[PDB]
Amino acid sequence: NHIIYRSEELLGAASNRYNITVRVAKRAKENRSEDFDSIDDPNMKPAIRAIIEMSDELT
Amino acid sequence: MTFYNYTIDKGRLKKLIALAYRRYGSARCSQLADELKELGFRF
Amino acid sequence: IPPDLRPMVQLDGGRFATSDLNDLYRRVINRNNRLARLQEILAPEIIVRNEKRMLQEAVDALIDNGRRGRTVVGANNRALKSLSDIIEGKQGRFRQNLLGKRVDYSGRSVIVVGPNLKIYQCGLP
Repeated sequence: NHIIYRSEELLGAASNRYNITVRVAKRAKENRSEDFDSIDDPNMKPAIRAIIEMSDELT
Repeated sequence: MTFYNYTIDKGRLKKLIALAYRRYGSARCSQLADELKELGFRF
Repeated sequence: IPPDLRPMVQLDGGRFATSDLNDLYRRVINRNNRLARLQEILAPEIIVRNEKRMLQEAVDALIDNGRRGRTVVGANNRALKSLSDIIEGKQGRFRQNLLGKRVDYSGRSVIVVGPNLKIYQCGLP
């Protein structure tokens, strides 16, 4: 339930709701390409981790 | 906060949801509607 | 038109399934070859004149059936679908295959109520 709070605080503080979506998708693609090894966890998807990291840099 | 010492109908619930979508956001508003949903079902 | 856009497939049972564009092209080619045959052997002008009018009506039915004269029909008096009929309507190319499509990775089922289940969550079988 924290990921919808982070998504709401990431959308509310963005200058454009359509540019922040493309930036989250680009960071999620980088997170998926950098974690290409199989040592991972199913509860932390690349898009969820990108939203978490971008909300943590947002503060 | 506001106490609301009266009888609750559909329009006043809509007013409360519209007020919660002014200072809290979408997710807290949906959580409030979820709690009001389960309270109304129980009673 | 290319032949894979007017396909001729065979059904299980031996019967062939054809498209209506092949009959119109067949009429155009038949009347064209008969007109060349009549002009070769110097037929009278009342016969060559009726053959040119029939070729004229054959090209018009291929492009837009029933636009000018009698509508060319098929087996059960159903009108043949033409080059403008495959694009011009709500069953044409635009409204049935370009602005809306059937998609992969999809399904459907009946819906039931979901109490004791949150918002942003659906119960998927």
